[PDB]
Amino acid sequence: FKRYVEVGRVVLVTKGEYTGKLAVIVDIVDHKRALIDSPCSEFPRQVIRYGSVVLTHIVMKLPRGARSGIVAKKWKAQDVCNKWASSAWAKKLEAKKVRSQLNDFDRFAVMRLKKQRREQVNVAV
Amino acid sequence: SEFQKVVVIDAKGHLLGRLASVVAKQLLGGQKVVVVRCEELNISGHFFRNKLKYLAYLRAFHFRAPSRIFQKAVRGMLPHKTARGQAALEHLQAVEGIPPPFDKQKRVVVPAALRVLRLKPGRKYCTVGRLSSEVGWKYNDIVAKLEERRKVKSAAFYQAKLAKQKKIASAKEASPVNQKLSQFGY
Amino acid sequence: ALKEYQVVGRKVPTEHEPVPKLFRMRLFAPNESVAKSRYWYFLKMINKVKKATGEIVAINEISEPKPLKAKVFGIWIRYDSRSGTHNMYKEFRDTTRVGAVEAMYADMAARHRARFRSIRILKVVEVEKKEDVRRNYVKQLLNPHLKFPLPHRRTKKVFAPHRPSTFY
Amino acid sequence: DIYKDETLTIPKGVTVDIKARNVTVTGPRGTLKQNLRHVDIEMKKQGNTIKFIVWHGSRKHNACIRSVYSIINNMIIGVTQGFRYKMRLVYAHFPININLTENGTVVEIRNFLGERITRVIKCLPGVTVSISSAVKDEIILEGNSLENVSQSAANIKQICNVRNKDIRKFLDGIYVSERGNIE
Amino acid sequence: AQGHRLYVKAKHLSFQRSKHVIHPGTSIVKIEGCDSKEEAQFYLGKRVCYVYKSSKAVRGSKIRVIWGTIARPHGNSGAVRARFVHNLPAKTFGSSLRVMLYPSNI
RNA sequence: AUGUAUAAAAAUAGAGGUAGGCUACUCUCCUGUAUCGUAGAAGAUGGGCGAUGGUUGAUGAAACGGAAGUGUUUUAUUGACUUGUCCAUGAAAUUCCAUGAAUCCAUUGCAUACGACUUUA
RNA sequence: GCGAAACCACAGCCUGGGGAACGGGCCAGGCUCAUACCGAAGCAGAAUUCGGUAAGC
RNA sequence: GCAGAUCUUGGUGGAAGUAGC
RNA sequence: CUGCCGAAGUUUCCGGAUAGCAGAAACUCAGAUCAGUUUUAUGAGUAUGUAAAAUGAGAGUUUCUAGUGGGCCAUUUUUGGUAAGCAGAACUGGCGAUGCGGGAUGAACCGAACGUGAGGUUAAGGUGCCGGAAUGUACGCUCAUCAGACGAAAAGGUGUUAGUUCAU
RNA sequence: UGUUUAUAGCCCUUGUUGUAAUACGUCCACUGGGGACUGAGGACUGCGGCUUGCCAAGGAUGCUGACAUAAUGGU
Repeated sequence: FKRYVEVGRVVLVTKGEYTGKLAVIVDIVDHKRALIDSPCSEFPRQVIRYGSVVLTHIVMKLPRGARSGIVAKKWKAQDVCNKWASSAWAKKLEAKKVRSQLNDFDRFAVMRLKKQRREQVNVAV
Repeated sequence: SEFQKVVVIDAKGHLLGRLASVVAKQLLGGQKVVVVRCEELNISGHFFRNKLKYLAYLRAFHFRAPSRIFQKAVRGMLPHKTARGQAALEHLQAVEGIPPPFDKQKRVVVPAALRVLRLKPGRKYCTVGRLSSEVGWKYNDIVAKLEERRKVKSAAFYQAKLAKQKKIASAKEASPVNQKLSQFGY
Repeated sequence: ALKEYQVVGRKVPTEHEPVPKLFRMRLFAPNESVAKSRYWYFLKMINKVKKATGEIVAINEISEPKPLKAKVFGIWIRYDSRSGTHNMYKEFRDTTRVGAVEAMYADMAARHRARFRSIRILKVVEVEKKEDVRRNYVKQLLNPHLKFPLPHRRTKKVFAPHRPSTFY
Repeated sequence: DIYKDETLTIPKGVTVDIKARNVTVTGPRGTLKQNLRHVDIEMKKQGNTIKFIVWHGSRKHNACIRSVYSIINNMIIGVTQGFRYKMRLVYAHFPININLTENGTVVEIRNFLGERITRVIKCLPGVTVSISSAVKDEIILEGNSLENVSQSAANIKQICNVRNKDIRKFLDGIYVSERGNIE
Repeated sequence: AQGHRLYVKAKHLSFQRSKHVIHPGTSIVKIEGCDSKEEAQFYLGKRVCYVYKSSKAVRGSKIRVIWGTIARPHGNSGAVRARFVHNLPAKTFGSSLRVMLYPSNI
């Protein structure tokens, strides 16, 4: 495998009011629940179930049961932010988020933009 | 969500009851549903369990083809005694394998009926076509032979499409317009 | 959702006894109405004190002091069954004492087909020491190498176009 | 148990690949292919150690893991040293004639207690049966698959079975005498 | 090519019924693309129509329309209740519908 | 009808792509909220510039596709369109939603509730 | 060619369940003595017996 | 003031072109 | 034809005379009484009856005048039973005069008792499809090769699941 | 393994900013939208609020159209 439920793994929340946020497992309550934390201020330390999260490939060195302050310092030290963003997963998600906000005028400018890019067809020319 | 005028469903790895229920509900919605690879339908439970279930049914016409087995399950989930359920049945075409008209068409799957997403790991399941092989169906061997023949041709088309796709993909970043206004997420 | 309620009650004063004894109990109930009713059941069940001759003098909900730290809780119950006499001790790992009882009420109903009325929790105590744990699964949960594969989640959006990854 | 893991040491075989739940164990003696996709046991390769781990399994799943490890160990032993089984024929009045065909692939038994019908037994693939000259009426079968050799020996023993006769009185027959590693 | 389609595709499922009693006054309409009751709140009050054709022509047009309006959601799966000027025929179960974007509040 | 638009297989408890010489690589998956397509009196009239390409229609075609191939391409020429970047006019007072064989026949027995049956004719 | 009468609520496939009959209307659906085989038994073999499997007869 | 009374009178059907003569 | 009232289906003596039930009329009253009411307390033996606080409703008559004057089921109580079942009484309501939602269906089961309609919200029961409504969430239990879903039945199980306790 | 903040930290207690925040419960005669179904009555009386008049206050009125010479209906 590539992903295991271990202390220090970075997980992505996919259910509830914290959907789309990033968190790192701090403690293993049980095979169905785990304690997570995030350096972001709006994300508090909480116990979440594995059904509401997906494990990313990023694993970061954390002592068991670290406090939020220590986790935030370790998160900055290990440069987890912009490392997940370097993955194509985050770029796909970020592109989807930016696409959702796009209004009608931006959509119109896109169609003209992708119309110009389409006619290139410089293959075998 | 969004629908299509005609739908081609690949019945490989789909549970019989779960797929039939979704198909029957879609038929009553006016959609036209075509189910291919009906001989790879899976049913939860041991192959001994379904053999006696079918053997009990053998003890009307006892159809042996896997496609007609699936149609029987779909038929029971429709008001076939009325005209509304009669018209729904005529909008369904269950076939074994992938016939040529549906060979070159997109085949969708129903995650609510997929065996992997619905069956506990390690649970014994039986394949409808494999189960029907020892009840009277005698075309399993040839149906597999065409299936591998279709797969080889399908794989060759995919390589041609993939090789062609590499050309536009390479030229996608060649055009500066892509990078110039990629701020829209595109 | 269950809530841990601290209920203190006593009999009304009379000429025979100027001052009555004070009885305090900790019990779990969704609302204070259930906790007061269950508390009166225990005193009658135990001290043989009539509800009509007593009163509830204090009720208080108790919150988990450390809900962000995983703990192991030992729970003793009494079972009313066809035989009508049983007692078992079980251990659960979680962060909230109330969460253990809710999980406790799940397994008795799942296994023994028991009800809320029959179970009368004598005592709930946090088992901090690893050695005191009598359950193998909790002991497995206490090793320094906790890393396991994902349990399957079996997750309208009908008619998916591509086969789902169904993997990590 | 969160995960029960059984660790085994990889032998000197050239290939110990277990990709796609198929163990293509190739060694100096030969290459043996086995299918393990019917067991829900995760196989992990790390250097010369092969670990079979079952996560959140039951007693039957744990039992299958032990059987899988034994099957893998038997396959590794057969691919490295091989399995050799020797059987001695027993006769009382009518001697039994044994003929080998297709390099021992087909074994014909004749004159079994006066029987006029010859019994033909086909050995499993990868197993060669020869008649040892050291011991009279001794047949030695060597192969890389222990299960195939055992199945072939059982079939030979079942073929030479006395019917409608006293076992205590008529002791004539063919049975496996000894079995072990070729090397 | 690309048509106009200033509306949203929808399907006529059934009447507002119990197990054995039907009420043709209210029809259950599935606005495809809407998947929950909260999403259905956008389409409340919009004008829904059933466009069909008859062989006899009136004013040189063979297309007839029954107009309606979406009233309230139905269930947790985004199906809505619609009341039409003429009750929709029972034979139009599974037939398509058009949900306009007017009246608009966006 | 209202885009009547989309062909891998495969595991899922791992697969595919990518690349090296099946052994070692890498990347992606975590669905389609994707991709293709889409601007004009439903899409006008010219001037262009720029592609000098693209979009296709028309026929003349060869190849492929058994299964239920009946459709995929390859085009050859020609016909136009082009909003790719721009301009100049035009489309409205509908001046608030409604939009030649066979049968009978004769023959025929080869047949037998009856025709049928059966050649000949 | 001449020509009735009895009878006539209406009907007309089954399978079940439907408690009172309910089928014709209602509800859910359709339209093992021998022997063959072996196993056990001293069953010396023959002679076979028993045990099941087995509806082929 | 009618739908019934194996109601009364009259007309007329299916059975039936049947049984049959 | 419509509308408004509307039983009883049985005490008691004995085919009956009563009564009860349901109406009509005349009377006197709301500062008067009444209640398938709950209490308080007196006593008497947790209950009991009586007397006097809460709650609700205006109450008490007198006269004569239609119909009923079977039961079924169900609840509880019951005495003996006795292959076991059951039988026997009594206690109490429902249906019998009553449609409606559910219960696959069904007269006794679960809700609910009815003018004609629009809208809303529920009960009982439900939300895979037939079928209106989550292929909802969170835990577990169950593999059957007859589950489950809606008496041979006690138990046995190299049958499990959780396991507990005791031995080492 | 044992070890005690190191070359990671964790737990407990006080202190701690503090009068923290949040969740939950409850309340506002606090407020901003969206949808649907009804419009009974027919001078004035009344109860209120603003400032004679005015008003969302003892029940719908305005502004428009198209079709009417079809739509709406009915059978």
